[PDB]
Amino acid sequence: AVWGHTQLNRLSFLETVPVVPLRVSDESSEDRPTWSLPDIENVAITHKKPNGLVDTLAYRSVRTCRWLFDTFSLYRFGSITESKVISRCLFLETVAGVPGMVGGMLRHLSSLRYMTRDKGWINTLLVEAENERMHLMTFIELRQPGLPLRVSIIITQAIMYLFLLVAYVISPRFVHRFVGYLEEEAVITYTGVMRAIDEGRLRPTKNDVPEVARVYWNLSKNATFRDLINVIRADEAEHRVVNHTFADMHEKRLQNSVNPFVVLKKNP
Amino acid sequence: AVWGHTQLNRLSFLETVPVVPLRVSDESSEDRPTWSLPDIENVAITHKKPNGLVDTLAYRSVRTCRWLFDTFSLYRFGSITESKVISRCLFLETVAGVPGMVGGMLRHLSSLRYMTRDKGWINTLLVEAENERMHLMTFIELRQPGLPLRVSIIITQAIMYLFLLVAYVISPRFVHRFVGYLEEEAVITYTGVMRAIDEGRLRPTKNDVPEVARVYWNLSKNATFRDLINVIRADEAEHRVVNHTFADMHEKRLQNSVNPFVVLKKNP
Ligand SMILES: Cc1cc(O)ccc1C(=O)OCCCCCCCCCCCCCC[PH](c1ccccc1)(c1ccccc1)c1ccccn1
Ligand SMILES: [Fe+3]
Ligand SMILES: [Fe+3]
Ligand SMILES: [O-]
Ligand SMILES: [O-]
Repeated sequence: AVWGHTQLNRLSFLETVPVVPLRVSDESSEDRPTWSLPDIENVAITHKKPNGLVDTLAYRSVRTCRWLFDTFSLYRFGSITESKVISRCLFLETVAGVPGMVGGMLRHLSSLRYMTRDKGWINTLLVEAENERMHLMTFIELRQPGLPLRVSIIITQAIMYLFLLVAYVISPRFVHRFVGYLEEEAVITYTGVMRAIDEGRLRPTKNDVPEVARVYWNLSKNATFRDLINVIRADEAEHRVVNHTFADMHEKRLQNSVNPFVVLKKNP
Repeated sequence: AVWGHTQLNRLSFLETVPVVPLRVSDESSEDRPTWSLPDIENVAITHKKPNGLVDTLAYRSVRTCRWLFDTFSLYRFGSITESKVISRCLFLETVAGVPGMVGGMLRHLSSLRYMTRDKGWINTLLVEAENERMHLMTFIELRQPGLPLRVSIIITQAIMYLFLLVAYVISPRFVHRFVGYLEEEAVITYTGVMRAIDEGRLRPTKNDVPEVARVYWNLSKNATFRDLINVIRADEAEHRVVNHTFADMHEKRLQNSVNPFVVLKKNP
């Protein structure tokens, strides 16, 4: 390590900015999903029974939202394509990148002012927030969108930021649960797509899988489009449980407990 | 670890929170400091020049905040003591947590809304916000603060949070400059403290170091109160440069250029 007091005693490294590479492995934190595709081949669709008015409210937000989206996206009118898959999935990660961020931060500030230990919830919500971004940079590559969709993103994030921000204030049981179902709805989408290839109801023409994604998911150089999905969907299922476990931890007043999943990924 | 479809497919993990241990490592990301004590020994006090109004103004805004906070915290009143110091820093780290955070959280939303690579900023600031939050997490473990101080912290937090937030949106350079110029003082103060220990005016009793500190900073189980202030001094010296470096890039219409520390920390 050549990181020390000489470098710390400097005023700037603006000097050095025109001689440092744009390496696509510096995009993310050194904190990557490590899957294996035979195994994540068998991620299944699930569903969690709603307990109270909150899990119910959550569920209705998330079904009502879908219906509307499916109709304003025109998505289930006529056949499928690769346009509409990528489009839905690009738009939607813009919104997906947020919750974990407004939650991640809230736990941060909440720690700081009460000077209480966070027992590991923050980073997970932060490294989610990154993940779902990373899906969006990946989807950036396969298809760039016209102004129309670039706008809808802005005005939507504007809205979805705020809502989340104040829901996560009031009942971050509402919000951790609300995510839970959004991941359940997604982990469908991404199977239905993995089952579309299989058969031949859709022709992947991006069997050059983006560089960004290759380094991010550590896929071998000959990965297909399906191979992308399967690792996105696995990540999407990780949150499905994690934000349901978190919504459950709230239900029974365990917001101050240790985030199980820091141990459940390192283990004995 | 064993983290595959079978966990992903099991619905919640509420069941397991009574059986997960509370391991001090897990409080923080794995993305920690890694100093060498005699290297960091020669962390030195530096003062970068203001360029424009923005730089000069941000620099006044720190010196006014130091003049205020010192007199009003009675700090300027005779002899250095161990406890008025831990009180000092404890407070300061509860704010030092915030701007690293709003920084990541604002660049992140931009990334998702304009669909663009971040190129390694988001994560470098987010660890800064964690590093300070960890300083805190150590400091609190040296002294519990009283309600009059628990109360000042919770008021501060909002006034700052919403300061940093509107000032970020407005002018990130101003912030980064402001934080550069804040963290200069961070270095002044912690150096001087070690100038009290090496010497005599301070003869501290907390020469146990809390275990949040030792796993986070990788120190021996026989590290001193000097040593701990010295890595913190290091940590703060890291933060000092980066934010002056960031503001500078922002000054030189270079916002979206790769963050140049993702190499200067990594290059093998
Ligand atoms: C809160 C606190 C104060 C101290 O002096 C010391 C420690 C703590 C503390 O809990 O440490 C912070 C731990 C990190 C998480 C931040 C939690 C602090 C805010 C919530 C504490 C109250 C318990 C949740 C009641 P919230 C709730 C949400 C989910 C599950 C259960 C309860 C609620 C319920 C019914 C009616 C109205 C509100 C709620 C209210 C306010 C903000 C967020 N959520
Ligand atoms: Fe997603
Ligand atoms: Fe998702
Ligand atoms: O998704
Ligand atoms: O600080």
